[PDB]
Amino acid sequence: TVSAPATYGNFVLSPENAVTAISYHSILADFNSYKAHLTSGQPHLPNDS
Amino acid sequence: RVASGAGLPTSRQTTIMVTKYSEKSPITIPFELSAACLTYLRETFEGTI
Repeated sequence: TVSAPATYGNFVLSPENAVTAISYHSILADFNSYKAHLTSGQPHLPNDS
Repeated sequence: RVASGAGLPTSRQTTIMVTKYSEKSPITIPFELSAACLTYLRETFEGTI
């Protein structure tokens, strides 16, 4: 009896992503997370979205 | 009409009638909307930032 997932995942866009999608035609996942990690100097991310 | 003197022909009174007429001159300005603009006005897709 495999315990397979029951539902599709979902990947909402960030309100910060809406700006770089318009001015730069580009989206770097979790733009709010990279700002905090570069502020904190921490090199590693727990997960890549 | 001024009253005349002896031996000079008198002046008959003259009613005058006249009429003005109106003139037409209409105006027009075109303004256009791209269908891509209208389609976001009325249709609305998955509501995303």
